[PDB]
Amino acid sequence: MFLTSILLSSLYLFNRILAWQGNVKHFYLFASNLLLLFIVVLYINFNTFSNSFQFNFELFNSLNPFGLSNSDISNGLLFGIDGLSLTFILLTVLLIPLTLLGNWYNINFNSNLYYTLVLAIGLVILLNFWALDYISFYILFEATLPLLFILIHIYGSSDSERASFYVLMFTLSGSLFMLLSIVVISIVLNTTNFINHNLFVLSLDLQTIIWLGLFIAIMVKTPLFPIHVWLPVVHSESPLAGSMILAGLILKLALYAILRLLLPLLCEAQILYTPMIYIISLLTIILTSLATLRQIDLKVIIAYSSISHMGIAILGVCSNTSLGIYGSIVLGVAHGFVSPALFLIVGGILYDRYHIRIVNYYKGLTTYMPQLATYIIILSFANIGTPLTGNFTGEFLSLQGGFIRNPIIGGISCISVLLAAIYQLKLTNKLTGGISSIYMHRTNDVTIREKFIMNILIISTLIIGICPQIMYNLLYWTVNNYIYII
Amino acid sequence: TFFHPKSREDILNEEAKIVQALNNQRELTIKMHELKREEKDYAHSYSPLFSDPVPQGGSIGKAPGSSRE
Amino acid sequence: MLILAIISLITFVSMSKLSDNRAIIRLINIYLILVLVLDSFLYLLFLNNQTYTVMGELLIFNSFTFYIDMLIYFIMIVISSLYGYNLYNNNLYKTLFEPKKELIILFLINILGALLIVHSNDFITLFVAIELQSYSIYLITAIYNSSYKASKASMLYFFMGGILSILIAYSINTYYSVLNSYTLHSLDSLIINTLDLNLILIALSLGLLFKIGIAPLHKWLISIYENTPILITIYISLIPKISILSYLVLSNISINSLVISILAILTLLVGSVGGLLQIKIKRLLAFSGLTNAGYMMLLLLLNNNEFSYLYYITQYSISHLAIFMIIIFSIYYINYINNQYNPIIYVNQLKGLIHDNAYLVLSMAIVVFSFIGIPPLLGFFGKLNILMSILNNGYYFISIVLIVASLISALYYLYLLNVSIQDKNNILINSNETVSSVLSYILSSLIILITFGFIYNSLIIDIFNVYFN
Amino acid sequence: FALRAYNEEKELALKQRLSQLPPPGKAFVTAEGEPRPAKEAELAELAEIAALYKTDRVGILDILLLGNKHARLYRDNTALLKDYYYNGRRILDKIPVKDKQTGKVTWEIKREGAEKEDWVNQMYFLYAPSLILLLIVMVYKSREDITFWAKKELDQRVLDKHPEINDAPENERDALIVERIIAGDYDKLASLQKKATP
Amino acid sequence: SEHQRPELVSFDDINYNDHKKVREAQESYTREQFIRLEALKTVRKALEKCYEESGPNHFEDCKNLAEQYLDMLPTHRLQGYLGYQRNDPSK
Amino acid sequence: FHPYNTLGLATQSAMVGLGAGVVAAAARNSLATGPRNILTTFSKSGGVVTIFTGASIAYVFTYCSAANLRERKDGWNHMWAGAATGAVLGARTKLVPAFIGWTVLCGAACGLFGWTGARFNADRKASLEQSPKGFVQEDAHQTFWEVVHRRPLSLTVEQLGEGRGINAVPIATATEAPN
Ligand SMILES: CCCCCCCCCCCCCCCCCC(=O)OC[C@H](COP(=O)(O)OCCN)OC(=O)CCCCCCCCCCCCCCCCC
Ligand SMILES: CCCCCCCCCCCCCCCCCC(=O)OC[C@H](COP(=O)(O)OCCN)OC(=O)CCCCCCCCCCCCCCCCC
Ligand SMILES: CCCCCCCCCCCC(=O)OC[C@H](COP(=O)(O)OCC[N+](C)(C)C)OC(=O)CCCCCCCCCCC
Ligand SMILES: CCCCCCCCCCCCO[C@H]1O[C@H](CO)[C@@H](O[C@H]2O[C@@H](CO)[C@H](O)[C@H](O)[C@@H]2O)[C@H](O)[C@H]1O
Ligand SMILES: CCCCCCCCCCCCO[C@H]1O[C@H](CO)[C@@H](O[C@H]2O[C@@H](CO)[C@H](O)[C@H](O)[C@@H]2O)[C@H](O)[C@H]1O
Ligand SMILES: CCCCCCCCCCCCO[C@H]1O[C@H](CO)[C@@H](O[C@H]2O[C@@H](CO)[C@H](O)[C@H](O)[C@@H]2O)[C@H](O)[C@H]1O
Repeated sequence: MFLTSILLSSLYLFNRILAWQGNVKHFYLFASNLLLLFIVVLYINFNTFSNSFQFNFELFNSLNPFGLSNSDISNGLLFGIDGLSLTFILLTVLLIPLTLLGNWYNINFNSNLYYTLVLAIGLVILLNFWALDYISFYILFEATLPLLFILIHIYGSSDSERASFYVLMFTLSGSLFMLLSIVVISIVLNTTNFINHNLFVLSLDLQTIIWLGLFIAIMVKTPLFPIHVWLPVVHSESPLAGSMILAGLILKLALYAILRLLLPLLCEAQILYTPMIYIISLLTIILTSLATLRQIDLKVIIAYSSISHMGIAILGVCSNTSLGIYGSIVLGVAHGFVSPALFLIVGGILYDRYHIRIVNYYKGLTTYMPQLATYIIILSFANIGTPLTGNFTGEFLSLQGGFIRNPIIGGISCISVLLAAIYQLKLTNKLTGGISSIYMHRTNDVTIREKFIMNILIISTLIIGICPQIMYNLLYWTVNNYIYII
Repeated sequence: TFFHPKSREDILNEEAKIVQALNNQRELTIKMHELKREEKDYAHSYSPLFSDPVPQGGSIGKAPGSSRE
Repeated sequence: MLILAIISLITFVSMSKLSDNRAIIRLINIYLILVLVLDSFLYLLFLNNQTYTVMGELLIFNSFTFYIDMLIYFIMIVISSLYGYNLYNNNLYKTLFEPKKELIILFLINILGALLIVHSNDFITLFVAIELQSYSIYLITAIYNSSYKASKASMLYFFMGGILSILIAYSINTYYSVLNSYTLHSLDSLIINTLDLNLILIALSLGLLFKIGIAPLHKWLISIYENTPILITIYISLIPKISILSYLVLSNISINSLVISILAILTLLVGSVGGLLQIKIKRLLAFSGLTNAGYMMLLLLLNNNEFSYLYYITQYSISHLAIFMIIIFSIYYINYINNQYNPIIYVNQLKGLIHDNAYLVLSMAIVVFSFIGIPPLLGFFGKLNILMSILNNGYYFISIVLIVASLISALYYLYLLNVSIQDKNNILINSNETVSSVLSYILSSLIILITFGFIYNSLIIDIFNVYFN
Repeated sequence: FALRAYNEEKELALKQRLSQLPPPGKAFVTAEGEPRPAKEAELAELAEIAALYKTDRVGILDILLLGNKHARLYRDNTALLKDYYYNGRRILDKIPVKDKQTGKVTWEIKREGAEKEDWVNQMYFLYAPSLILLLIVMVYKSREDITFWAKKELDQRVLDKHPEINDAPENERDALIVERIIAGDYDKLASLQKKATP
Repeated sequence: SEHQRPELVSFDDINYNDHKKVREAQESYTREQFIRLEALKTVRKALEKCYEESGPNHFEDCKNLAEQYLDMLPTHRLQGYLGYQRNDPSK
Repeated sequence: FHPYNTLGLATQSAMVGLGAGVVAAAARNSLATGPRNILTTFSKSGGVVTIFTGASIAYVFTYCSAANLRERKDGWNHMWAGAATGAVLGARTKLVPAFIGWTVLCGAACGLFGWTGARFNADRKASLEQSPKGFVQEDAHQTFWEVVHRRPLSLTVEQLGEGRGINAVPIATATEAPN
């Protein structure tokens, strides 16, 4: 048989489906679930007793540009997965179909472009977790900004133009300093690959310079104080699929980028610089939480909430402790579950019914919308870090690592546990509490679709909170591969 | 029983072959950066046929005593 | 082939009517295609970077110059296609885009001057070719003599190019006064470090560079590009730049100059900032060309700059042609024809193009994000190779300026896309007139090159390592 | 669901059969926003074209084989059926149910079944079981963590250094392995630090 | 069960261009540190048992085990391979 | 280092700035629109002479002073010189926050310019191309652009400092039972 025959079969089927039924969302959801199943099969066929990279493949080689390489000279883009990659890949393939189904009935103009852009962003993020050099990583790290610009501009809310320009310009600003870093690495080492880059020990005075660019990128993408102001606007004014994808995966690309680009290389610069990281992270935690306490827009509140938990994750990943790394990864996963559920509630349930996000209009949803109130309470108490959810496990271990590394900063950072509760429950109490608003008419409660999405995202976080250990078979190497202790 | 992962030895060997290809490309890039910016011949850089840089000037009033080495 | 073409077209156009000039352009376009197909095997002469001196020692032929010549033929093919094929068979498009009788001859003579600039090895050839380029491109700016703006631009361009040619001649004759020579091969290590020679050489470099708009001498050429016809602007904004920058890259004249560094920083800042308040399309694209000229000025300070320059000039040529072609295609949907010569002037006339032609806006987006340097597109790899070279050679402040200019220019690049993907009332529902097949294919091919050329980068590097190293 | 259930003539009649009806947005309202304003013959008519939305009018081997001019007809007169169906479903709060023997369908109230969404068969039978499979795989790959391997290895090293434990009774070897572990150092990490020994 | 027992490689005896041996050495270092941890956990389990059996006599009966646990805890832990891979202690 | 002569360099600074201001005033007089003469070069110039002279004096004075106070030659001196020059350029706008912003931002900019080497040019004997690169061969001291497979531990301990994981002897060998 042929490769081209099989993908031409798929292409012809897609063309005929589009001809007869003029929509692509069913085919993209079929491909969504098919990709999820294929990745589960790869996990079935994944050896946990090897730290090596598996399922390797190379593209755009000199000898076979439109195929895979078997060469003894490798000049193309390298791909392959470690357990760390596979964790976030599982998250990505879990979330993509939910982002498609979250906007199933609320896109009534140029639907096919919306679904194409969503699936394309998701596949770019998947391939970005599959990358094994600085350049493929970069070209998949920056390739989402055109798609996000177009998606947010065409399908966004009132202030969508500003958000579109922000999500491109801020990220490009950080990523070009990342590019200077990568260029320096490539001209100095004459190699870019994530397999043997811990074998090349650069001088400290040059590590300290490369680290600056990589960390500026990580600061703009994570985000971290003082460069966190784009995230409220973008996550607020985007379509629901965009906000879900962003908060769930694109923010975690920065965590993966730390672990994959900055710790294995640049170990001595990192071990000299990390108190500055702790300064920035503690600021990012406390000031962003307090800033959340005086916001009037719901999706904006959830957007600000993402930043503090990513700061706790940064404390964990920059801790030089195995428990801290594991905690940061569990935080990434559990936040990728919980935050898109909150974004669904505040951007696809309520926004689809009332088309407004100002808190002053919302009060007393419990009376006519009780199931939604139950979901709000569950997801709020999960977001603030209640035990038996992965959020608590990750927070606990990240703060353990931060305390081990710097007891004073890591101990002061434990007011996260309080401030999270304040800014989340001050909103939950008003939404669920009181007499139902006079500015709002009655509308339907949550549907079977919305409930399906929220229930998947709640089951996942409860599984990884009740037994976090199930994620260790893909991470017991990663929790020791990036630790610099003599 | 459904778990049929590639063994550790074969994984290590495939990764090693990949890293060997990558180091080969590295050494090729260094060699090419060194073969460039290396001084070439007058025949390779300017003129392969008339390979004498020495100029023989005019011919209409050629004075004996004008050539010099 | 060019001189054969010139001597043939002069006769054939003299003995032909004005109804035949379009078909003449088609004929010579196919001629250039056949040349680029059948005669391009001459690349094998330059294996292992073998260099040849021709016409005494007046011309130089290497892989660099062969590549630039193939590129100039490709550009002339596209620009001739825009004149030889009607977009729409309407009276409007037979009023806006008509070739004048002598235009093709002047284009070919300007191409001749371009190539004799890049192939020059002695300053007499350089000067003769600079003048053959500049006189012809004066007349190209002036051939549409029923335009007030074009005549005005013709005369400004004549005088400013004349003054800068005076500067080039002064530089050349001073070099001769010092060394008694017109050849840069006369220079070596010893002569450079024994004679102070940088004033003459940078005077030559600046006389050549201010002829392509290097700041602070940019406003005049931007006015000329604004005030000329669109199908003349597309030529006069690209080919002189390729010619002169290729000469200055092949001739290693400004290897660590402070003046060229300063003026390149100034070009970047001006070309990024001044384009932010521009409301017109051609001035915006002119400032884009200015900042790209700055990026290419930076690699006049390297001494190993062939790959970066060739990649960047090829991708900039493709992007320039594509964006001008998209603006030419958008005239069918703009609601107000401004002139017989510049039918579209302002960027807000592109408002709502996605509702009339969406894939034209996809093309625009691809080109805009290549200009911004977004991966996996081609401008990203261009910027990457430039950064690689300048950081390998120790230009660390210029790199940060380059990043900042890349960021500031994105705003006026995105102005176009933003207004294009906006909503519009009175959309198009049906039209029985169809745009040309050939020009559509040319634009689609350029867009596909921008989008999928990164697949072949490994192969291109492997060929470069044999023909240029 | 059927294989080859396309029939050109009914579509090419149904086109202007629907064009003779008013627009879907304005049909069930009458511009007065009342179901009563629409006439009752018109109402039964709308009901029996709307019930034709959820009928198999095409199969797999008819979408893979037939040409574009027929597929476009199907598409642009199926959109109308969809919109009539759902606009009636929202404005009137009734679905059409043709009962068994009488050949006349009209809008009815009964909404405790006989309606399914188009995303259910995809998710509930491709996505949910794949996540259950992922849970199963995670749980049974947790058996391959390094903790268990290290326990088995350490016990084996103790048994290799002290083979006398094996002939002892079978429910006493664990305490003896524990004793020898507590006593000794069976790790081999300083074994690997050769250049650290001065 | 087919319990695996891979061969122990050191960073001091290998050439870092042979990547197979480098990966073997990384995995060796990590595996032996996990065995150290299992020793620590055996000590902790014995301490817990002696505490739960003795009660007020634990101060005397579990003394050596408690001191051993607190001597082992700072040192028998995961500390990563990069610190030894990238540093020669002989210089 | 070798000390700078502050007052001499600053006097040269002031004369250069004065000449440049005269040249800019003449250029403005000739490029301008309205009716103008040889009177207007200093009447209608927008403080160009004072801009140039103040910036020049401030920059050179502050640079040489900070170099003599700090007893060093580095980019922080350019940071201070940019702070002073920005303070001069911002005192023109008779507003406090603009003055502060001018000072801070041109300080940061000129300090970056000094951090990168205080040059728009290149050094060209410290660049990667002209410097020894790649893997270092036999126990030799790693230079800036060179690469190493395995680094010295005494060097690590000095560059980084003891504590927080990094110790003069590995933990396992240091706690190995002497048996
Ligand atoms: C074209 C129109 C026709 C009119 C033409 C007019 C005559 C032409 C005049 C000369 C040609 C114009 C040159 C254009 C200016 C740019 C020249 C240039 O950039 O070369 C500078 C060059 C050093 O620069 P560079 O090589 O890049 O850096 C490495 C440094 N080692 O090389 C040098 O180092 C230059 C050497 C420095 C000396 C410069 C001489 C100026 C002296 C003026 C003193 C006047 C007295 C004081 C003030 C009087 C006012 C009252
Ligand atoms: C007499 C006694 C002499 C004594 C000997 C010592 C004298 C030293 C003299 C130094 C030279 C001084 C020249 C002053 C500049 C020329 C005057 C001028 O005004 O330039 C700008 C000019 C007209 O501007 P204007 O009409 O006034 O209107 C402005 C409204 N925007 O319009 C123009 O476009 C002309 C521009 C000329 C620019 C020359 C190149 C400058 C290079 C810029 C450096 C950038 C580098 C910094 C990089 C930092 C990056 C962040
Ligand atoms: C040449 C026509 C140019 C017109 C524009 C079209 C681009 C053609 C690129 C071929 C270059 C080559 O294959 O060559 C590689 C050249 C030197 O090789 P060469 O001496 O010129 O031999 C070529 C012999 N030909 C003429 C028979 C082919 O290295 C370079 O730096 C090329 C840098 C250009 C990067 C742009 C890539 C665009 C994607 C190409 C997708 C097919
Ligand atoms: C754009 C959509 C996003 C998709 C992202 C998901 C991509 C998933 C790809 C994973 C599959 C990779 O699996 C990969 O396995 C081996 C590596 O040992 C590759 O390499 C294999 O090549 C073949 C050559 O005939 C031989 O079997 C060879 O011995 C080798 O095993 C395969 O060519 C590739 O299939
Ligand atoms: C807009 C955001 C801006 C933030 C980004 C900041 C990045 C700026 C690059 C900082 C790194 C520059 O790196 C810097 O390092 C070395 C010291 O290690 C300096 O040290 C060198 O200075 C020069 C100037 O005297 C000489 O060569 C000197 O002998 C020394 O070697 C270099 O002058 C500079 O190259
Ligand atoms: C945002 C991140 C990217 C920023 C862009 C710039 C990246 C490149 C960083 C600048 C490199 C500067 O590097 C430059 O300074 C170092 C000192 O630190 C010098 O290195 C030299 O320093 C001298 C001391 O003066 C010592 O002998 C040392 O052994 C070495 O030879 C080199 O002259 C040069 O390598």
